[PDB]
Amino acid sequence: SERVLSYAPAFKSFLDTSFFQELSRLKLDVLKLDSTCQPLTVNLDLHNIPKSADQVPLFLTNRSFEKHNNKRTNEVPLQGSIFNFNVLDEFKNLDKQLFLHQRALECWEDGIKDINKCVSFVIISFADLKKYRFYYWLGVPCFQRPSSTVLHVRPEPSLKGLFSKCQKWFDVNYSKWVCILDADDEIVNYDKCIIRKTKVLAIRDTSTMENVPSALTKNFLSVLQYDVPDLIDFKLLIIRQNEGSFALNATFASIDPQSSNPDMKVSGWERNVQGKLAPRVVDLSSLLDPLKIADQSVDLNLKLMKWRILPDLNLDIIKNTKVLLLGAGTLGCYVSRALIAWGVRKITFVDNGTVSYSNPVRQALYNFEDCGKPKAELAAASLKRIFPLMDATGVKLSIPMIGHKLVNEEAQHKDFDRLRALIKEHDIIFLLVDSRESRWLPSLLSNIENKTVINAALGFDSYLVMRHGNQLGCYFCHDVVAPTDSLTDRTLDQMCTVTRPGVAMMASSLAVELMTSLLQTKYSGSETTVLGDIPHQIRGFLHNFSILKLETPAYEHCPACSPKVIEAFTDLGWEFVKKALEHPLYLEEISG
Amino acid sequence: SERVLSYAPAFKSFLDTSFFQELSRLKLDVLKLDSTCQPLTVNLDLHNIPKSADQVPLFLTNRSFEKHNNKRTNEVPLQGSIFNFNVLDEFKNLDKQLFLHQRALECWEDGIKDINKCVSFVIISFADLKKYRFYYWLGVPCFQRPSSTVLHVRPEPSLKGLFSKCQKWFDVNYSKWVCILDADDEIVNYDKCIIRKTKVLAIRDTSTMENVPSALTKNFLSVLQYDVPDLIDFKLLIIRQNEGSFALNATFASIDPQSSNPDMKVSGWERNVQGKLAPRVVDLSSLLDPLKIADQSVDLNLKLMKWRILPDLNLDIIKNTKVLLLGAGTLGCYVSRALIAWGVRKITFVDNGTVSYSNPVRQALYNFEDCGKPKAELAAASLKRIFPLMDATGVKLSIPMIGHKLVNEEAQHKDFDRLRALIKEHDIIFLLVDSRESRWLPSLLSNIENKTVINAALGFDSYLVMRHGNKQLGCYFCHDVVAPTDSLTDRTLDQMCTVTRPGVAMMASSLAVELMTSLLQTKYSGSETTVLGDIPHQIRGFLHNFSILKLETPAYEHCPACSPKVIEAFTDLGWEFVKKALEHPLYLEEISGLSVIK
Amino acid sequence: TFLTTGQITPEEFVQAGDYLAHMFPTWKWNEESSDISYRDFLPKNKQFLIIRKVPADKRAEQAIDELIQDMEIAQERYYDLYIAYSTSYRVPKMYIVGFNSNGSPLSPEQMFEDISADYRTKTATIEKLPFYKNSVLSVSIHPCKHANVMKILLDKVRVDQYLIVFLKFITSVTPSIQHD
Amino acid sequence: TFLTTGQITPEEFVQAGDYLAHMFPTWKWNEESSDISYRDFLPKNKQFLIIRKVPADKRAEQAIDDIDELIQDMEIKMAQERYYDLYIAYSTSYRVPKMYIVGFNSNGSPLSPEQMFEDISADYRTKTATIEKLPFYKNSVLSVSIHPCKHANVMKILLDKLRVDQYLIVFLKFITSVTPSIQHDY
Ligand SMILES: [Zn+2]
Ligand SMILES: [Zn+2]
Repeated sequence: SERVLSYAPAFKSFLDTSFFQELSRLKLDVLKLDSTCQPLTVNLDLHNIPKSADQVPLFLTNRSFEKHNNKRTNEVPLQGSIFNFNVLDEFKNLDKQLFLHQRALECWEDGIKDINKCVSFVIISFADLKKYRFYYWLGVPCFQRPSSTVLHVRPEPSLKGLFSKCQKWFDVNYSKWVCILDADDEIVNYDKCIIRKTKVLAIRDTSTMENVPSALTKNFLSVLQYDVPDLIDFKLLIIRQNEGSFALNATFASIDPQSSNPDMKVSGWERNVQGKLAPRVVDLSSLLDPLKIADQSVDLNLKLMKWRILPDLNLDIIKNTKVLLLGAGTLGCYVSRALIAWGVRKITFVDNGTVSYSNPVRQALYNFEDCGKPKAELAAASLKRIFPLMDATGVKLSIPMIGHKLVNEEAQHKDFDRLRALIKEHDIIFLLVDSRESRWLPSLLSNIENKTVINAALGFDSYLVMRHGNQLGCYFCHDVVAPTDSLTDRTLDQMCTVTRPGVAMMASSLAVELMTSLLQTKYSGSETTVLGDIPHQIRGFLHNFSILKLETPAYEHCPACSPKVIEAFTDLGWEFVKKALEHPLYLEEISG
Repeated sequence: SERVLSYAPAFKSFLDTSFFQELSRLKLDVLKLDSTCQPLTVNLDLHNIPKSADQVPLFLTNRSFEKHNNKRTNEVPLQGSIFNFNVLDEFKNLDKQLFLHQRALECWEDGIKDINKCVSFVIISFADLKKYRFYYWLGVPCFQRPSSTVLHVRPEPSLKGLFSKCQKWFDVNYSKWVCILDADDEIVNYDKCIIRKTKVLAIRDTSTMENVPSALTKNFLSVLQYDVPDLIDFKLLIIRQNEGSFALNATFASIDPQSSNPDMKVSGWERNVQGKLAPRVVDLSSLLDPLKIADQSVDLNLKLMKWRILPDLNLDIIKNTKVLLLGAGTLGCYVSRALIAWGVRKITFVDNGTVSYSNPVRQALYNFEDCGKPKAELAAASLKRIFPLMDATGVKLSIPMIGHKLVNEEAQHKDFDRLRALIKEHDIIFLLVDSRESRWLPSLLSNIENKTVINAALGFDSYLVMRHGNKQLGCYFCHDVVAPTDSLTDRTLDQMCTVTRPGVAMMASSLAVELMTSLLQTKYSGSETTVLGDIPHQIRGFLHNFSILKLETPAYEHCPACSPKVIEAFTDLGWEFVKKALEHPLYLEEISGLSVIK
Repeated sequence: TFLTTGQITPEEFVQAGDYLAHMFPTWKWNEESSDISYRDFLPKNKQFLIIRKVPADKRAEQAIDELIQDMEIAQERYYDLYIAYSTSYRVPKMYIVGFNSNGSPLSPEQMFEDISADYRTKTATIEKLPFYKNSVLSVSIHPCKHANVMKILLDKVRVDQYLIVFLKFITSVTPSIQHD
Repeated sequence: TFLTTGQITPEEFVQAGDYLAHMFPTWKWNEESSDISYRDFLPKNKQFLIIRKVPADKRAEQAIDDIDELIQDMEIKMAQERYYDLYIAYSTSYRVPKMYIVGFNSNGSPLSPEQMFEDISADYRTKTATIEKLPFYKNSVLSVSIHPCKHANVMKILLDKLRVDQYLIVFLKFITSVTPSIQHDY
């Protein structure tokens, strides 16, 4: 041309998770905090450099720690080291240039004893185990000694049939980075006495960049100039295991030559893709953190329903529905499991009671060890123990039955306000109380806060699932059974009733499926969504394995949502409620 | 008319549960001490003695350890001790005579300084704090010192107006057991100088036996004699707080007197009801063992259904059913929890796999912390944590899918035998496996071992629940459950790698268990209903329209699990036949006859 | 007031209670001890009444061994009854604790033998005595109804003896336990 | 026997893959290493096949910090191309090869499972794609698995179109439709 020889970075780092796993293991084993230094090994495959790369992959795994873990054929072992730091400040403040230069001195010391041993690499690192975050920077010390020396080059097409011999010589001689020609133009190892006469140097190149040799070339050149100070012109073959080998006519030039202890210019810190000389930081939590890995397998499960079967399903509006479960009894436990199976993440229990001896067989959140402990809090804790990402919370909080004189005005007034706030804070409200008297106040507050309310109630062998919605009746608009009905259909929502174990299971499931279907977008002109019908009320009986769906209008004179009852409320606040809890015949007068 | 005075036992022990309760609480098993001695205090109430008792109740509670505490007006405080032993053996070989004699000597040493303090009691005990079994024996040291001395007595009708004064004097002087008359016939405290002259002694009696005073009487006479050895003849008033007080002319006599070092005759170990001088042993598990309390609370909850609603409901035949659950996934988990609510006690899970990260949200026996561990054994363990009395056990075991080449004969040949085994071993087999190819063999074995089988399968938004064995109904394989023309979602039923709506498995489970219970009830006279309702062959549920269908299906002649030619070929060729069916299933249709119809 | 409603104030309880203990001194008010879980609305010393060891001759619906041997050198029962106040159903509340002929505690399913059939399977249960801190198993009889009940029997041709009426009701419940 | 089923034995899997590593030398057999969890029905050095860092330039659908303010100051003063590791295993529960893929972004750091899915074809992703550790390493690494379930089936169909040496060559033709944005080095 002629040109000044410039260089490609030698290597491209690839970090396997197993590398960070093996790093963590070794780091959990020590308590001392001192920075540390361990040898590393990679085996380079110069025959498999991916087309979109410009240099050989340098692939770190757990195996890189384990000395020389065997080796293939035609692969080149690369010796390195990792300096791990245990204080991010040390990692941050380490003079990076000074560090790489000191590494280059070691390579130089090695190099002048054996030109093939002047090549290594270094990783510096900080591992934040709790956050699964790993900081790192690959450095490949590439040195120009002295720094004043540079290389004028121009093309040498002629030396072309040579390349095959070098390629093949290198595959065999896997620990060599360099070779030379002797007097008959045959490949031999590097000897300074020979190359002084022969003037031909071939380098095993790590770059694929067209006409641009890997920066390791500086290293070999520096050693050469030191073994042969008077060498000015030589041929330089850049050997690669593709078809991109080339030959150069080479001349040592010099820019600001100092005179007799040579200095050193070192490059080689690896860049990120933004082209910046900066450290890498990686979050490997999604690959390593058991909790985050589970969150992912679960979200995948729910997505498969949507990809395999119901493409139009909205899984996210469920996920973000904040659910208040009024009741941590049989229903509350089961509803809540259905909910988590659906990806609901915020569930808040409300229950004023204590786990009892007979509870754990029926109430699927409690163990025998739990007896005697408060239910609500413990239930939230049982959810977290199942899936720790759960924003599960428990509030011990009595709900005033209607038709009862009070027992503590101040304590219950605090309960009341605390109830209403829980509702306003939440998106969907499940009424899973023991009887209907405990059902009235939640209903009213939900009708006033305009919330979607799924009610569930149990009789000996029957259940009732209904939704008051955002007009549809509420639980109280109409009687829920005739007074004529069977003695076992009038057990519905009685506080004294034993139930067949299966009733709460069936009721819970239907309640949750009714919610998810209800969250979905309704179709044009029908009461259906992508998950099916959205019935107002569902009623089931086990004695004959049967299910009813039915509908009920809002009732003018209903004690819980009649418009004259809502009026009295927002006007006369808790004072109104108080009289209602105590004088039910008074509540009758407001509704009509 | 003159008799040798005899005596009744001073006290009747009643042990309240709080008494044993308070032993535990004191952490005495946790203490490396062979035996331990603590003082007790009971407050006797001589105004309230049960008609059926012959003496005052000595009622021990937790409060008996508190040494002081508040006492009711005119209740008499009694001081005692409990010696507790940590080693049963040394409770048993404790010399009871010598031991009670040592307690008597204390009463003696006290008695000669104050005659109202010569009375006591002792409890010896061994507690099995794990079996909740308590052994104890009340001792009431009653002593004749010297031994040679006995008492002659004869009725004294003449001292009747005194009884009111004495009753009323004892009520006030609640710490006193004795009083006397002074020279004016006034009641006063015992004083040796006075009684030596006036010779009238009243004792606060603890027995109600007509004309038979408490054995405490001996202790007081022994002190009296020591203060007044020259006393031969005196009056003795036995005072009671009912109508049964009596007076006596009493005379000290002597049998085989020792020289002018007094030994003493001791007695007072309490007898049992049978009349025997022997310890009590007591089981309090039913009142204190929280396993045994909860366990009985579960069975009370269930009995309240029988009594309040279904009187001719058989709770027992349920509790004793040995249930094998083939599958510890979504279905096995919910079924087992329904089974325990119904009071089933033997459940055995079978599953080859391992808890995955996705499992706990759907599979209600496992937590996040459980991930990576073996499913069956973990399920069993989860049941025990819920209710420890549970005979829950897991067995890790592969069930050979049909139409799959074997990976390893012997291990699978062993899994076969082991599968059949568990099946014979149980009463009701639930098939809660994942695909239909896994139902085949366990259907067959369960057929062959004449077992009732409940299948439960799941599709995306529907389920099938259906019973086999025990008119002829036919199994899961007699008929194509779903037709190939049916919809995409109905067709997902019992497919593996089918994501199911979460609520489907809960419904399937509850109905499968309610179907079981019902099946265990006696059928009615010509109906197909029990006290629990219907017992359909098959139930199908669909979520998108919240609906349930019941159907029955006839057994099928060329059925690949049921056919005669298929029970035949198994019966004879055992494993070799099963092997070939598993790998080449056209063979199976060849045999059933199904091949000859296509 | 009460005869109308069938219920009593905590202030009326202390009234009938003191009256009952006066006319049948065999009943007593508790003592103050540290194991009692008191209630603010009642005085410390008028929390609950109690009678001890009342004989039961018959059952309700008809009205180791080696060691014990080596150490050698059907029947009657005794019942402690407690009466407490129920806050929820403003009325008295019944608890019983049983002893066999040996003075040992009865099992909760033995005490059931001494509850009348209809009460046994409908209106009775096992319960920690609520007024003792670390506590003791018993058989209770629900205040559900009760007055109802007390309002029926009352109307017979003075509040102090609300408890003597209530007691005759009870004997209907535990008819094997002697009464007077 | 194998163009009949579309299934191979352990003995034959070794052949179809000794051939592959000879024909496409970019695939290699594992090395005897201490972190593999060996299977005894194959040789130690013929457990499974590996190809490293195969590039994907497009995606399958078209073919507090603090850390950031820390990276900026530690600094001294097209993307993502991605790179995939492909492993070929033998399934016993079926008689077919199962493939696993482990990805890297253009900085050569590992891809999240979410990201790797972008390079699975939408059909194969929504029905036959799972997340799984590589089952032949102990201390294990996440990957996408794919995933029989079926397969030959699908392989016998490709054989309804001649020795057993080339079985894995045809499998690779299939696999390519699963991950259509990874280069065809195979
Ligand atoms: Zn309404
Ligand atoms: Zn059949």
